[PDB]
Amino acid sequence: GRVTAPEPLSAFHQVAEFVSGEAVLDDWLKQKGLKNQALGAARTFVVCKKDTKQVAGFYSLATGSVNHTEATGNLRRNMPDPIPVIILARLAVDLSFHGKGLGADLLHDAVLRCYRVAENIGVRAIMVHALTEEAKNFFIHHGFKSSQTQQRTLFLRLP
Amino acid sequence: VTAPEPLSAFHQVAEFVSGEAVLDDWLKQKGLKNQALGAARTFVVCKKDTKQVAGFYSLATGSVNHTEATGNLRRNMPDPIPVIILARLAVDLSFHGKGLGADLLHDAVLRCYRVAENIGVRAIMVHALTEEAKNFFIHHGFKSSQTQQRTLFLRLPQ
Amino acid sequence: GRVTAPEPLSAFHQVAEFVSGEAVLDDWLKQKGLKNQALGAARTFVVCKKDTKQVAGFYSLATGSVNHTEATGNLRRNMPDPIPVIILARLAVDLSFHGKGLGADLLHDAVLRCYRVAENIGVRAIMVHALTEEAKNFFIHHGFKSSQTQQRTLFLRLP
Amino acid sequence: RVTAPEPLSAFHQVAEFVSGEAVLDDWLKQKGLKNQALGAARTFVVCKKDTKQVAGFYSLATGSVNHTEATGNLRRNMPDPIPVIILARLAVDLSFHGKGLGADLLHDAVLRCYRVAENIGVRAIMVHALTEEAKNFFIHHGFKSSQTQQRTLFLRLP
RNA sequence: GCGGGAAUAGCUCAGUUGGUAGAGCACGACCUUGCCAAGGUCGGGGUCGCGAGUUCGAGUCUCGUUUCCCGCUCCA
RNA sequence: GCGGGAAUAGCUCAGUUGGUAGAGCACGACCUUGCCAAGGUCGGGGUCGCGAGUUCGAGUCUCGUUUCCCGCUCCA
RNA sequence: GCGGGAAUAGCUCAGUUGGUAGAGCACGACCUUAAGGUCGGGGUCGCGAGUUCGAGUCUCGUUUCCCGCUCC
RNA sequence: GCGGGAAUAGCUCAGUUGGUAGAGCACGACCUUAAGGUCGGGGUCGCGAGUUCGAGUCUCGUUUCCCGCUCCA
Ligand SMILES: [Ca+2]
Ligand SMILES: [Ca+2]
Ligand SMILES: [Ca+2]
Ligand SMILES: [Ca+2]
Ligand SMILES: [Ca+2]
Ligand SMILES: [Ca+2]
Ligand SMILES: [Ca+2]
Ligand SMILES: [Ca+2]
Ligand SMILES: [Ca+2]
Ligand SMILES: [Ca+2]
Ligand SMILES: [Ca+2]
Ligand SMILES: [Ca+2]
Ligand SMILES: [Ca+2]
Ligand SMILES: [Ca+2]
Ligand SMILES: [Ca+2]
Ligand SMILES: [Ca+2]
Ligand SMILES: [Ca+2]
Ligand SMILES: [Ca+2]
Ligand SMILES: [Ca+2]
Ligand SMILES: [Ca+2]
Ligand SMILES: [Ca+2]
Ligand SMILES: [Ca+2]
Ligand SMILES: [Ca+2]
Ligand SMILES: [Ca+2]
Ligand SMILES: [Ca+2]
Ligand SMILES: [Ca+2]
Ligand SMILES: [Ca+2]
Ligand SMILES: [Ca+2]
Ligand SMILES: [Ca+2]
Ligand SMILES: [Ca+2]
Ligand SMILES: [Ca+2]
Ligand SMILES: [Ca+2]
Ligand SMILES: [Ca+2]
Ligand SMILES: [Ca+2]
Ligand SMILES: [Ca+2]
Ligand SMILES: [Ca+2]
Ligand SMILES: [Ca+2]
Ligand SMILES: [Ca+2]
Ligand SMILES: [Ca+2]
Ligand SMILES: [Ca+2]
Ligand SMILES: [Ca+2]
Repeated sequence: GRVTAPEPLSAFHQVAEFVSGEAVLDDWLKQKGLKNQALGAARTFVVCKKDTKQVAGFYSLATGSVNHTEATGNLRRNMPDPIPVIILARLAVDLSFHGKGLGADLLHDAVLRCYRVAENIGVRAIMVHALTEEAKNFFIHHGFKSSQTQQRTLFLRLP
Repeated sequence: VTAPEPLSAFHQVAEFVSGEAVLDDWLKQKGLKNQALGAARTFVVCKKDTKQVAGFYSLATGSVNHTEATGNLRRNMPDPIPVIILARLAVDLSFHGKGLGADLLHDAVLRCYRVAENIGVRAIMVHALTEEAKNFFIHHGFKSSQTQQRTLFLRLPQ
Repeated sequence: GRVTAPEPLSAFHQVAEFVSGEAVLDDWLKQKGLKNQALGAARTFVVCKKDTKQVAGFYSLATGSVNHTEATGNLRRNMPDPIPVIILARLAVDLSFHGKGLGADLLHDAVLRCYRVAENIGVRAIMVHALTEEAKNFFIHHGFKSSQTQQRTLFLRLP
Repeated sequence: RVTAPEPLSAFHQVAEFVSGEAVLDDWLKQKGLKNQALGAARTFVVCKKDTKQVAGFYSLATGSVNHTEATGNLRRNMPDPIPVIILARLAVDLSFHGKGLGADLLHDAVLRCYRVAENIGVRAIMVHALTEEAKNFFIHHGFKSSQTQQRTLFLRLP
């Protein structure tokens, strides 16, 4: 049983029953996702359970900057300071749907959206802070490369 | 002039002059290189039926801390605040007064609205290079920071 | 099973019952071992089943020389031509005793004997002709190093 | 009169050695000790009664000779090549000629070769005679010249 | 932009010297009793990134070009 | 003997323009629900062979010295 | 491994159809003008067995050395 | 989210014990040297409802904007 294609979070999605195992991700979804969509703090995208409005996973994007000091030499080569980036702020899949490949589908939609964004505005890389080791390996397998200074911070270059 | 289009190796930037040399040399030296590195997106309007650039603006993702941000900008916001930086905006002196600067800024602001549908963006932010530049941006809605007086913001009505 | 320490082949040792899996080696023992010991073509040393004359393993030594062309530059540095060597001509273990580590013990006795001999007469290295590739790996594992020309010819320099 | 044979070392004084054959003497002085270290030869010297001045020496090294240069006596029922010990060097300082020192050196060498042939296959001792005096000397002590190379002689070991 | 390093088999690499193409893993087949695991062998796959040059001879030396990596430079 | 190269963690190795040390394997602990083989993580681990010298500052440059390697030379 | 030869005086060798072991050299001595010659001594025929009236000699076995070929 | 403020003429604002809607700037004509002066025009008091004899004013609901704090490992 798969799920729908990603769609912007709205006031109609039921997020109350969402649990990812990571308290920060779940609490963020339930408390601030929609409010931020209104506030311009982030853009959230959800996939729902087949033919429901119950969210099975989500990712959130926001513009960002990384200082040269906290960036790897590869990233900062011939770049302004700070370096322009897009922050993959949140990426979480309900535990009930782990293994069905929802995280990989979400990350794929996110990367595509970041490409489309980069056509219009300067973006050196996508940046994520992995919350767990499972998360780090997830991102490393899908092309991301950990930092040298902060080893749980990963980047993916776009061009 | 032409309608806005991405910078490419084909645009004539060698004779571009805006009165701020930093902007002109930025165009000529880094516009395209940054286009390649993903440090900025530059858009130019040209002298009709030429590849001669008459004006441009550059966009880049960014963030501003709550301390350098106005309270309207940081209201109920994470830290830092996600923004799009109007990194560069210049018009050749040959085209001053025709209202081209406002057209450039407008195209840029629209592009940021379209972007804000896909990614979190609280405001457009610019570092005004002169007092004229600061006044221009204030005339088009921007509001100076309280801390840094040449940093101005323009909020995006979602 | 358990065997005595190595001793010269003689007319008292039962070599008719030797089987090692290698037909050349077994036929060599049975046909030429004792006569060559008499003729000085080789010196053979055997280990027997403690309290038997049944040969469980043997090695045969004989002087030799190798030309600069088949010698590695390490071997030939500042050396006459040919190079003086001692030839590990034969080394085989009876099938009843494989796995008991007897081949390595024999090789150890042989190397010791060559050291004692090099005390009296110039010897640059021990040289052996590996009969199998497994044998080559055995000798490489115990310190031997293949030549550049023939990889089944291996040397061991003496201290 | 001299000491009993002993291995060459950095302590033996060989600069004053003269045997009449310059090749042998220069070999002693230039290569004896280095070859002792390299495993190219094992050298043994007899000294001048409580000195480190060498009066004579012989050098041994393993070797093999092909059947073509072997006498039929040497190759009878033998592999090819034939394993031998090479008496590479044997020389007496002229100051001790006639005293029978060469025979004593050869005898010590032959004994050492017996003791070696106990441990490793050795068909014969082989020497390359440099002069006719030398060839006849080796022939007098039992050696037998080759059929092909007339300056190469063999001595079989019982 | 300046400097340095890299590019050799599907992957990871070795190749000091200017002198016949390499190893481990992967793949096809075979060997060990008929399958076969471990060990071994055979085979496919390389204009040694590409191109030009010196030499009797180039992975090796020379030059041009492509790409990647690492340090520094830098646009608030 | 002439020439070239090397020595950096228990092992195999990187280390840039002279600006205060790193990787893989190995080791101790943890994850794998626990334990266990594989995999992943965290962590500890160096007079950069030795000595001297230059320098504000040495893994880096100079010299000496110990050891090893590669090419050539060479004693039928 | 196959094949062939040798063993007799200190040395080199002879010893036909089986009948006490021969010649030169060498060695000791002598003759005279170191040489040549003469004189003198030494075997038991590698070993063992057998045939024979009788064996250096023939039969068989064996020891040692040598030569050609074979060969890992 | 907690707290505070704003909305009345084109603009800046007043209209406190609740009574046809007020001043300045600005706008049109005119006086004179385009500033000053004179004259003239413009609302329906953010919206809706309620109390009141009567609501710009009081009560409640609501719309938009603004300020301070809070905040997203
Ligand atoms: Ca659930
Ligand atoms: Ca112009
Ligand atoms: Ca058996
Ligand atoms: Ca002298
Ligand atoms: Ca470069
Ligand atoms: Ca590759
Ligand atoms: Ca390489
Ligand atoms: Ca080569
Ligand atoms: Ca078969
Ligand atoms: Ca192949
Ligand atoms: Ca090809
Ligand atoms: Ca090429
Ligand atoms: Ca390639
Ligand atoms: Ca190619
Ligand atoms: Ca040519
Ligand atoms: Ca080549
Ligand atoms: Ca190049
Ligand atoms: Ca080491
Ligand atoms: Ca190194
Ligand atoms: Ca340092
Ligand atoms: Ca020092
Ligand atoms: Ca450094
Ligand atoms: Ca040095
Ligand atoms: Ca015979
Ligand atoms: Ca006799
Ligand atoms: Ca005789
Ligand atoms: Ca005869
Ligand atoms: Ca006479
Ligand atoms: Ca007589
Ligand atoms: Ca007798
Ligand atoms: Ca008779
Ligand atoms: Ca409020
Ligand atoms: Ca109004
Ligand atoms: Ca107003
Ligand atoms: Ca007011
Ligand atoms: Ca009223
Ligand atoms: Ca006016
Ligand atoms: Ca007035
Ligand atoms: Ca109204
Ligand atoms: Ca009423
Ligand atoms: Ca109210």
